[PDB]
Amino acid sequence: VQFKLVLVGDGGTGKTTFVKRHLTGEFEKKYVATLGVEVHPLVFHTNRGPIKFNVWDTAGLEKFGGLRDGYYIQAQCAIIMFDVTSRVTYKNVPNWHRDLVRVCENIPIVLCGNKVDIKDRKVKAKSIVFHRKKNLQYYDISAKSNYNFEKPFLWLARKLIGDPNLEFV
Amino acid sequence: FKEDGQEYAQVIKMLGNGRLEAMCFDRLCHIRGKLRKKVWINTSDIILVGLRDYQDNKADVILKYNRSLKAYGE
Amino acid sequence: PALDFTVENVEKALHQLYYDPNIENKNLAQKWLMQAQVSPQAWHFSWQLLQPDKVPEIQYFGASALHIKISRYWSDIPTDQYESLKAQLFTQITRFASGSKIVLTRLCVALASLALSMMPDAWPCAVADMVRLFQVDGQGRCLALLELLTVLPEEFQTSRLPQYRKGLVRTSLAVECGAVFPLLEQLLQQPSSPSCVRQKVLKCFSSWVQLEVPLQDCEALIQAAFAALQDSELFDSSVEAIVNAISQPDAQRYVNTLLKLIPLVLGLQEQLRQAVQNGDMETSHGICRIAVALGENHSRALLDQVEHWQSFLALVNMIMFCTGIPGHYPVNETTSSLTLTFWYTLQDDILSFEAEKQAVYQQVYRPVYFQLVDVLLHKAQFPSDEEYGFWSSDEKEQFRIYRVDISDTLMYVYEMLGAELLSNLYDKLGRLLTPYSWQHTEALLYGFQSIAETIDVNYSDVVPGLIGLIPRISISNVQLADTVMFTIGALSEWLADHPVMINSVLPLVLHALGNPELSVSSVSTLKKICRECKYDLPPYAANIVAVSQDVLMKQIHKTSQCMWLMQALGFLLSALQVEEILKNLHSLISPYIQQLEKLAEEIPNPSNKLAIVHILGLLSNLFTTLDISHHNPVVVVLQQVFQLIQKVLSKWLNDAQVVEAVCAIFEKSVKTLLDDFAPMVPQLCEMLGRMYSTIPQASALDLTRQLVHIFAHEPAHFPPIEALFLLVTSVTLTLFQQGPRDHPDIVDSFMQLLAQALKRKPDLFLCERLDVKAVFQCAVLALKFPEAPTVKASCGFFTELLPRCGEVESVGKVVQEDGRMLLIAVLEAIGGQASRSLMDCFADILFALNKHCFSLLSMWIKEALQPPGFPSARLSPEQKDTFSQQILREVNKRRVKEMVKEFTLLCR
Ligand SMILES: Nc1nc2c(ncn2[C@@H]2O[C@H](COP(=O)(O)OP(=O)(O)OP(=O)(O)O)[C@@H](O)[C@H]2O)c(=O)[nH]1
Ligand SMILES: [Mg+2]
Repeated sequence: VQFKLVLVGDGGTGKTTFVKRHLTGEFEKKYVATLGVEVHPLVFHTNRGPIKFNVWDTAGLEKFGGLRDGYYIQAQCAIIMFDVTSRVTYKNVPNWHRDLVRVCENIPIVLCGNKVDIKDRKVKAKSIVFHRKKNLQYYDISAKSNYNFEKPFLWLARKLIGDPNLEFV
Repeated sequence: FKEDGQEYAQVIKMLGNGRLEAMCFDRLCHIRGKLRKKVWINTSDIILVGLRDYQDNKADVILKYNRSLKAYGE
Repeated sequence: PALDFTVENVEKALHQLYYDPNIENKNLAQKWLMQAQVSPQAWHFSWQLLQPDKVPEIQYFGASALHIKISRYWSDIPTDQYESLKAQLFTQITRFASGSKIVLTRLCVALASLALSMMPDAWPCAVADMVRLFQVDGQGRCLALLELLTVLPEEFQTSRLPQYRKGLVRTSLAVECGAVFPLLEQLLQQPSSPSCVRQKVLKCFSSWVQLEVPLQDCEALIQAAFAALQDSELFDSSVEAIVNAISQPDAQRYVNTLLKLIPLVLGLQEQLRQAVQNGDMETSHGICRIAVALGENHSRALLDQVEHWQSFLALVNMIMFCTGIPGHYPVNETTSSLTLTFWYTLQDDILSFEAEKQAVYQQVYRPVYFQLVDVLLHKAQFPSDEEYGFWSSDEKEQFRIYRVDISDTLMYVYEMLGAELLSNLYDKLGRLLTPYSWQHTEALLYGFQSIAETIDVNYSDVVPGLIGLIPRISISNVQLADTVMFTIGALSEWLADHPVMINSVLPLVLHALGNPELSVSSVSTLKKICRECKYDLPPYAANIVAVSQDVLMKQIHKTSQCMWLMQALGFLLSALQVEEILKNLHSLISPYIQQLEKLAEEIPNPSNKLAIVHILGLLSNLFTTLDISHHNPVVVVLQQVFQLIQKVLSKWLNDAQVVEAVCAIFEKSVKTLLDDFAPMVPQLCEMLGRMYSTIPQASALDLTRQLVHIFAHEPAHFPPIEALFLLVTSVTLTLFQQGPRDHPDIVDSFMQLLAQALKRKPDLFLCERLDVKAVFQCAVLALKFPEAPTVKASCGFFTELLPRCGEVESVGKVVQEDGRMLLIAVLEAIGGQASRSLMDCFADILFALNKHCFSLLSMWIKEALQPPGFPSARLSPEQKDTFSQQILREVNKRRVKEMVKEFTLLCR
């Protein structure tokens, strides 16, 4: 099963580190501004079989944005990312949602808060109101401590295949 | 030092039950539980509150001030 | 080989990027397209991509390219092409009336962006001009117009402009809103309009009220939107329009219209009543969103206007009705959650009023809140086991989180109602305990759990009787037992003050530590007990360690759960007498050391790895919470441990995880004991020094920093630590040559170390081994890093080092010799080489340069500013002088941040 996932969100959030953490199992301490789009196939094993998600990693910085919305075309779903320690990232969330919907309307999107493992948190857990939609659900992911690593991809896989019973192998 | 979504305030009135009415140098302020019980606040005392994103009117008492701020110039 | 930026090549590249499975092929096509979009030829090919000959996937890139040419690079577009660029767009948009919606939206975005980019004076009446230009299809023309008008205000919310320009645009836009509204009102009012259009009208209106627009102006569209709620196809649009127009911040002032809104929301009640009956979740959900949107956003004002107290009450009831919608939230009704927020606000508002009036309103709404408790406890009540087992995992989790939110609202409800509520809960629970379903008991007990932690001791009469009831509760069902354990854990702080009651609850918890299904609760509770009630716990301690041993002997708990138990036992031993504590600790660690000996002798095996990690972790956790100092035998155990630790390290040095785990023991044990950590310092420095020479690790640097901050002032244990510091400095600096940005963690941690050292004992910087010039070079290079926290830490170190100049000659000479480069780097950072978030951390350094060395900073800044466009080319020759003159003066620290902010805002 093949499904295109567009990974968007503000720059310096750590989404590339998430993708890398899933592909290689290695967390990268250093941050390099992603230019354009980083397309990597990630395959997750399930009881139905193997599900493949083609991840288009989007630039967050405006200057490195590049084609921008052009990556979004034909995306079956999306993951928006923000940093828990930085409020501005969360403030910019409806903007990323807005651009995503324009290109693809009803696609399942997952909101992810990162750096939760970090002691000082700038965003309280109570604030998140994005998951109030049927095609939206929130998660606290930590690319370092690997907390809720598979949760977004799991929820997406279930909502896409149409089987709420689908579990990870 | 003050952070974003947080204003430095001074107590104006008392509402009781962990609630105070104050005027930030930059609203209603709410002090919570054990921390509020441990530290007694008074009217005209210096304080620092965190703004709530939903309502600008209500804020949460974050820190109690004991002089350095005057030297800072904040 | 090369491919000119023509339509054929761009189209082939699009087809490749979108369909070629090869990663590098996509990565090449996308780059060539990055060039294509920016290229001038785009201005020609874009239109050709919008031709009907091509697939939407191809057309969209053509539209997006234009959008980006206009949004990102408006400065390049010549003044003569302006009109030509405008008109064209319009025409194309018209063609895409029946065309693909995606591309149409993109084109409208583009035209909106053009409008905003020339809004102030160049395009005087953009709205009216759009209206006139649109007024071969006629309906689709109106739809396209509405799409454009809908996108226009949102593209402003994301348009990056200077303050003056942004304001100047917002004003002229506000002018246009009053021209857009009638077009929307007329289109809605006319019965000849189809649903397809009316939806676009509602969405347009909703998109406009996202900006601060006077509600009194919105009123008509509000009325029409309320009317549209009876229509099935317009519901989702009308509800969003209504909510977005009511929940807006500026709407609070307009009380006159807000009062006229109330009877309309109460009108939706029959449609709400029917929806709840018909099982229509969407409708009841929307109507509830309206109700709460009114309530929580206008509560204080609605209460203040006492003359309409009857209406508001009704409103509250409606909201209460939405709270008590029959069934469970995750599956049966999506409504209840939305209600919760409102309740809090109301409470807040009622407590916000002056006492005299507060009593008057509290007399009215206290029973309302007492009814709210009955409702919330009944909905949070678990469904039957047979039914619950059938729920989707997502639904179960939804209900869990939902239950957390209710647990949160009950906490405030208690702040409102006080001890009377506790009396009611206790009476109910007693009535239940004295067919039989656990769901009720666990519901009440869950409320008690939610409330217990916040309950004051001053009026805590229920708590003793509650503790009296706890053992009478059946341990039959797991959820109820978990709720029991958690309730106890919440009662911990009260249990500390009244140790006589501890004996009645302790065995109930120790039994749960045996059952594997209660692991998360039990242990936590136990920890929460041991951490709180420590002084009065020793008489019971003999059974606690005994039960802890047995429950640990069997593999009942997962490792991460065992860790908490080790912390708990630490807290427990912290109170007991020295000899007994040492004997007991020796007894509890005796099986663990034997397993550690068994793993070390064996060759490094993958199965043995995790087994070693478990022991190391259990040790670390045991050491974190054991402190006789109450700010040591732990050192006695640490000494005997050191040999086996050294052997294990010699065997497992290459494994990073195991090494980190081994260092963690020392980290925790050191953080625990401040002064009592001395007798292990000579042994620790040799172990960490050899470990850091083999492989660099940030944790080691942090540990060295802790050792410095703790043991600096006491000279007797200072000599061994000094060698570890200097060794660390030599290893870092030499590692830094191989790869500057290769290890940001080590660099950041090193900066933390140097800062702590600079503050604690400046004299330490006098030592000869450290290359005080190379260090300064590394820190100077650190400000250029793309990793934020590393930069921040380097800035911290800089802030610490400056007052030390003069007092320490090494620092004074180093700063005098290499000082200019640092200010160069700072000015470079402010110029635009660093993010705007860390600016305030940079400014500090500058401020310090004024506080420590005025004379040097004057000359340094004076020289640094002279070259034309050094921080930024945009900076005018006079502005450099204003920054100089401002920064010179011998000035408060806080103003420097403002000046820096204005400067960097000007540069970017
Ligand atoms: N503490 C902590 N830091 C994290 C975590 N995840 C990411 N980071 C930080 O994020 C940095 C990596 O940044 P990137 O992953 O390259 O950011 P990005 O996804 O490329 O953002 P763009 O360039 O706009 O696409 C690392 O240096 C980490 O310090 C986390 O889970 N915990
Ligand atoms: Mg990236």
